[PDB]
Amino acid sequence: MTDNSNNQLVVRAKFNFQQTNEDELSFSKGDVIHVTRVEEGGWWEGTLNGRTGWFPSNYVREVKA
Amino acid sequence: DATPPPVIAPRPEHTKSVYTRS
Repeated sequence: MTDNSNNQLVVRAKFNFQQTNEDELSFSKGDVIHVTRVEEGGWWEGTLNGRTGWFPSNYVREVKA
Repeated sequence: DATPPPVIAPRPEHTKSVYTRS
């Protein structure tokens, strides 16, 4: 509404990634994740249904419908 | 399709890594 503008960066899971705790974000081929902090190459943080935490940028790719 | 050799984002000894991750 305020911070989120100029089209949000949407990313889609590539490979089946496994989490370790509620601190890390889990995702499987298909589950979409909304980025909240996108840096210049590295680790990206996002949110998912019942799953919230950090996620790699190499196992995910910027998706756009 | 072409899979990239570099798997998972890089994780140095500094900057990243917080409260230990797995």
